[PDB]
Amino acid sequence: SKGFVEEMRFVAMRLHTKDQAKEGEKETKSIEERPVAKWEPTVEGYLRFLVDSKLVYDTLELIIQDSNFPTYAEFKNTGLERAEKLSTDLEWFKEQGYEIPEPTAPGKTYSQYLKELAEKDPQAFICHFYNIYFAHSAGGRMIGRKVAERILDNKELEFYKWDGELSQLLQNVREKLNKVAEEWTREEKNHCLEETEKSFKYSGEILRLILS
Ligand code: HEM
Repeated sequence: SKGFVEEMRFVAMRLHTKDQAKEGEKETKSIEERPVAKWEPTVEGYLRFLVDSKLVYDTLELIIQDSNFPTYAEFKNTGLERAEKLSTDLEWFKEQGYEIPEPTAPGKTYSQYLKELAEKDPQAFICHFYNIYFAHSAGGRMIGRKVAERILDNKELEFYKWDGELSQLLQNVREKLNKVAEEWTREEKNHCLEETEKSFKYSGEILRLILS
């Protein structure tokens, strides 16, 4: 009742583990659901995660920049875009001497699924849009810090930097999400919310690469 973004957040928080957040109701079943403080990332797995994340963000950001669909065009130039930052960070790993892997199935499958939804199901597409970006600025930063401390000697990658002030950029996007949702039917809103589990499933398989 605080606007549709609060409904999306309520549904998403319920899908965390208690090992992740106060409101979480999921059991800790997989290795990527362990408390971040207990994670043991490797640079090799982290690179696979960054490459597979880059494909997903490339897909999201290209869909939005090239679209004339007013729902999608509302989210051009949010300040949250990550594709170029990830390119810079993949460049930094190359100069440190690491070889950059090719995108694997978790990134390819998610990127492919997002294109299909962008063409056919805007309500579902928006749900993934919200969960991918707003996860990254929430638990994603906790993961990035833990990875930086343990294996990167506190390098702060561009992936975890924003050109404006993060909290205002997020609230601007929240307002735009509420704006597009007010032109949806209640069922369409409901379809968006029911999509959240799929977003955790696809994102969860990418996060797992950090630990593989
Ligand atoms: C290791 C994995 C994860 C951890 C440790 C984590 C942790 C957190 C934490 C601590 C918060 C903030 C809770 C609060 O301040 O009340 C949060 C918010 C959130 N998380 Fe996660 N999370 C993880 C994975 C995910 C995934 C896979 C998704 C979705 C694909 C997701 C979606 C969200 C969303 C949408 C929010 C709301 C952020 C906002 O309101 O701006 N999280 N998460």
